[PDB]
Amino acid sequence: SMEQVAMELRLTELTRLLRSVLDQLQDKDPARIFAQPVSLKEVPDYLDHIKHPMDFATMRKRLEAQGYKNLHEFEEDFDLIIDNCMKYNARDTVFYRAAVRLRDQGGVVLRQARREVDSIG
Repeated sequence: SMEQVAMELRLTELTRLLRSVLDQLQDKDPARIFAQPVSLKEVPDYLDHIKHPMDFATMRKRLEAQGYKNLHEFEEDFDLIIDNCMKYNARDTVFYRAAVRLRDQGGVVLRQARREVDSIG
């Protein structure tokens, strides 16, 4: 149908906006602490601690499959990255501190993305 196409065009545009948001959030992680999944070879017990692992490469694969329906789903995944880190790692670690900084700096980006998504529809 013509509607399914219109729908698909919106998703594609949402995907375009979310790709830009993702690049901006990932620039706030210059140390690349959150770039890839936590290695289960290097942290064999990780899944005993963290039930839903997440990282920026995993979000990108979902993004490019147009697997985010709305900003809320995307934000859920970004929040997993942060929240998993802040549980697994103690307060006095470079990892925990990196998550806090990513959260704080990402807020600005996500604030405007919500306004854009509502605005453009």
